[PDB]
Amino acid sequence: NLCPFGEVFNATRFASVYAWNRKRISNCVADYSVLYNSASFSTFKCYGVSPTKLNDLCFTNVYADSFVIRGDEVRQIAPGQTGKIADYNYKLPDDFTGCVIAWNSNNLDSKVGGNYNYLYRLFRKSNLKPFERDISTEIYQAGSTPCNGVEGFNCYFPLQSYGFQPTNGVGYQPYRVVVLSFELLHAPATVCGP
Amino acid sequence: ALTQPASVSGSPGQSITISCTGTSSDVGGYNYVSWYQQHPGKAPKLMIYEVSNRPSGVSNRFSGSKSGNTASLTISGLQAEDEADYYCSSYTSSSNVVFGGGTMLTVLGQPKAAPSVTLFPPSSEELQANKATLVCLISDFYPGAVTVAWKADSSPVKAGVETTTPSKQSNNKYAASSYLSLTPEQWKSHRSYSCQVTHEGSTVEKTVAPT
Amino acid sequence: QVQLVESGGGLVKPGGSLRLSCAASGFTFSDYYMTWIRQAPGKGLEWVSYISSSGSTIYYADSVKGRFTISRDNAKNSLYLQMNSLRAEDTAVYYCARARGSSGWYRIGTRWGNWFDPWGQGTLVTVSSASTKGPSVFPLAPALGCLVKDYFPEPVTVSWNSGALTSGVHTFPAVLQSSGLYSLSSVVTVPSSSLGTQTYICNVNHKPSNTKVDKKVEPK
Ligand SMILES: *[C@@H]1O[C@H](CO)[C@@H](O)[C@H](O)[C@H]1NC(C)=O
Repeated sequence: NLCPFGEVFNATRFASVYAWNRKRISNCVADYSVLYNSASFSTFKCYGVSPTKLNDLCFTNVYADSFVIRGDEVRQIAPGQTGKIADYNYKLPDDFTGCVIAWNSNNLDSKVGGNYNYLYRLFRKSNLKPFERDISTEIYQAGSTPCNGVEGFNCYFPLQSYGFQPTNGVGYQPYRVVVLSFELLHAPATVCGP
Repeated sequence: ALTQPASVSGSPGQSITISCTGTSSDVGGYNYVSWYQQHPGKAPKLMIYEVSNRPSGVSNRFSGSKSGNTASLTISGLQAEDEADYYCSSYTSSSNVVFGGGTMLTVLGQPKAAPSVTLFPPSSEELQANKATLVCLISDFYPGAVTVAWKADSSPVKAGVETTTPSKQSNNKYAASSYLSLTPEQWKSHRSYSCQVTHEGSTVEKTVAPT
Repeated sequence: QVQLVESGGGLVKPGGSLRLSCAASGFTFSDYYMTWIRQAPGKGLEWVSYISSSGSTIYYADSVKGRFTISRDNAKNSLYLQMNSLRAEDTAVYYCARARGSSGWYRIGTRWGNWFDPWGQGTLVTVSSASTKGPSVFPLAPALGCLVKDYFPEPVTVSWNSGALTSGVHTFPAVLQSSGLYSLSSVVTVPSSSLGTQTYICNVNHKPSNTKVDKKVEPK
């Protein structure tokens, strides 16, 4: 009945940002020392409450969102950010109460022929609302000329591949990001510390 | 389904282009046009992908371009080793891949070469099996067009001849072979047997004798 | 290190079924789209089908649809093509190839899985109502050779001293006789000094008949 963080952090394969994975965690005891007393992580910035004190707090649900981005774009995973990833793929709200954990995964997610299994959205008619997921592949209309499902000039496929290669610079290398969201809503606390 | 010229030819050192024409739904619809080169007896080798990307290691003489519904593979500074078959492929609106018919690229001005003929008589075991085969092997010759004549002693033979088409080798020259199938009686019944190969207005002769 | 070896080709009668396999080494098989491409003798490349990582995204060429089934075993690192209702126009070398980029986890990954590298060597598939023969192997003694005679169908593979001798070997293309049978010769040009003391073994394998012959060629 311990909370299955291993399934999220230790997954063989991660989601793409535009189709970011969300794991609901409920009805269990969460040992937060496993994640936070670790030397793995390259980025560990909480915004709501401090991770040390995590064990003394208690929540309705916790949401573990997971995805892969470039190192350069880990900065965009934070409240009030803007950019391709924050606006079109994964947006956190300004009242975010959680933790952003990121780590370098060049050894896992880069291949010499290019790793095209991780995509992102580069075009969208409006900015995402916080925690919106857009999985549409509708051709993006970039001009006044309409796209009736056909790609051409000013009509672009909305998704792009990272093509992660091992030779890339650290800023261009893949990073696995898990974002922990602690909501304490109108319902009882169903996840808590030891 | 994609249209390629069947053959093209250029002189060494010049620039040469191979066109690949598709439709709105493939080469004109996406930037996913690939080019492969294939040498005799080898598997295809990817030279260009995504219209213009060159994999690491491919010569910088190869580049890819697209315009409209026609993709192009261009080779700067032709070399004799570029003589091969070239294929274009692209991704389709139905998420298939289609290839073109292929293009045999010829490099002109290569030196002529005389054939190396090697004629063999029937083996002892094959004659103990009451059959006789004379084997004539022709190799390392260019251009790839030869005529083979068999002479029993000094008279022509037209029965029991099977000759191959000329096939291109790795060194751009050609090989071929001819076979004369005869009775043991006929083999032992004659003074000599002759395989003579005529290539570009000259003749080479090899002759074999019962022993 | 990366390696793609396909097997299961040979002789099949019109309307028969045959199953090709391709074994992979040296990369994480589970991450890529895998293809079959085929080439008729003297003809161009023809794309056949490709399959995604899970096996849930499959595309076929029109020529092949309704007759062929592509499938994959990730635990065994193998790709399969089940061919049915074969006709003579399916006679071809069947190449197994991997998408150079890994894009297998998505149905959308066909976009980034349409340029192929590495390829396998290919497997010859002959659809014919004629029956398999098997060759007679004779020595060509003095340049030394082997005459592999009257077999069907293609292909035959020749090597010298189990393929430890490469220097100076030219295996000639086969000849198609009016019989409809095949013959070929393989020659090795060797130094005349080594002509009597060295051992020269000619290995012939004709899989369609399960024929494996080793002939030693010595001077007369
Ligand atoms: C996931 O990875 C390691 C692998 O040994 C495991 O021991 C650990 O408890 C898990 N959780 C982490 C690393 O937070």
